[PDB]
Amino acid sequence: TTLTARPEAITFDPQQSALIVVDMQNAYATPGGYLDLAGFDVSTTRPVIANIQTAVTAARAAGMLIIWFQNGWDEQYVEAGGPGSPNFHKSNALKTMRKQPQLQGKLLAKGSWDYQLVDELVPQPGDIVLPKPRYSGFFNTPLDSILRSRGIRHLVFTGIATNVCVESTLRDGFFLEYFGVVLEDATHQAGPKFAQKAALFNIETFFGWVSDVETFCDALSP
Amino acid sequence: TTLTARPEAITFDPQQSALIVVDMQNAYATPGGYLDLAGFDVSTTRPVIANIQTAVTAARAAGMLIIWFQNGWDEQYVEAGGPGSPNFHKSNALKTMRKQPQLQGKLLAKGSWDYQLVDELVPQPGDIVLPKPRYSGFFNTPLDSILRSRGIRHLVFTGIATNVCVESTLRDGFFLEYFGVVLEDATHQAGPKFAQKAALFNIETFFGWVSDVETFCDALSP
Ligand SMILES: NC(=O)NCCC(=O)O
Repeated sequence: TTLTARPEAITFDPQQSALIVVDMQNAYATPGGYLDLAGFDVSTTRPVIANIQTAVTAARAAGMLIIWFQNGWDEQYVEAGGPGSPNFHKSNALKTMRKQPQLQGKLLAKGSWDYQLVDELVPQPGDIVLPKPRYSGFFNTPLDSILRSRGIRHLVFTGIATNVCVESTLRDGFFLEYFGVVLEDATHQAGPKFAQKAALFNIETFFGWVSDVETFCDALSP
Repeated sequence: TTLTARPEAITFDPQQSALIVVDMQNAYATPGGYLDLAGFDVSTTRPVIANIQTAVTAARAAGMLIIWFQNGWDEQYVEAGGPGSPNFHKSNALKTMRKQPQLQGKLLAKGSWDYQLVDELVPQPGDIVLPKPRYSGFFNTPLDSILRSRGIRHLVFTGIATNVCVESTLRDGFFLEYFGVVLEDATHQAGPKFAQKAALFNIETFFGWVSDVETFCDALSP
């Protein structure tokens, strides 16, 4: 399949490709979730959910593996690292709970509403649902092994946040020799709008390719 | 030692830290080098070079290990990966040489002027000079081993490009549990100025800390 993209069109085989849905949890996409409580704007993520539903339907019907990521930790945050880990000091979820103690245990905690995939996005049999303890899906996980075991070399990225978990996973994919394509209208940034523009610029210019959901779905039709 | 930084000050032991000078080669810093020929603005790097000189002098006097990265490949580009590698398709150096065959074998080529560190920056005995074949200094290199062997947990980053090799190495450092600081006035982006602002925003907000050369040097002065 040829897929129109920036900076140029690319070729991939859907049977040797994977659609990655990054962290489409209430924490990242739903009012009252972690990102909203931490002061990030989540008022614009509703269209992202619908676009991911469309991309997922197309990808699955074309024989692409669907991988869903859930970012987060045990309710006691052992998996987040203690003060000896930079994640303890950088995590805005941990920072939010140190500021608002009534939140403690509620954000990015396995078994919590915050941690669940949003109600609209339901993994199907044959999909893979992967937890991850840090922003990049390629550290501390079996993601690379899962992809290699299926001979997958092309990754189609969707999800939140474009500049954080999405871009980090795509960048690390590039260093592991994966060809990464981000569907720009199926992503949303954490931060001001320039963080979306800059993430896509960095991907298009240095690390991978940028397309969109409709173009992706049209390319998969045959 | 305390280092004033954004979003807050951090503490570290300079003798358990490293100053990383990312890719201060003519390719990235000098008119007529790779980035300039590829269409990126390199006209404002003279203050970056001077500031890196100041930071290196302070770090070495404080007992901090200095690591210099040189990015590039053999002059036949075997190390850049063939058409089976995304690096072959993304590399702007390779793209430039495809358009300009006069430059074939010169950009980012070991032994060449483009690959040499800029004239002003001269590694000293005791420093480590590390070649790397991809943007991130943590993939395909002994960098992690070098740092662990010395018990180093804090990395102070300088160099080019802020949004590419610098940020990628810092992000990967974070995933390997290193505490990363970038000295903003000792870096320069590849792309429009929004790429500098966004790289610093992503680092400060999610991955590490942002400081500057004079603050860094004053922290080491005791
Ligand atoms: N911004 C940047 O690091 N470009 C280098 C990419 C290449 O190796 O061609």
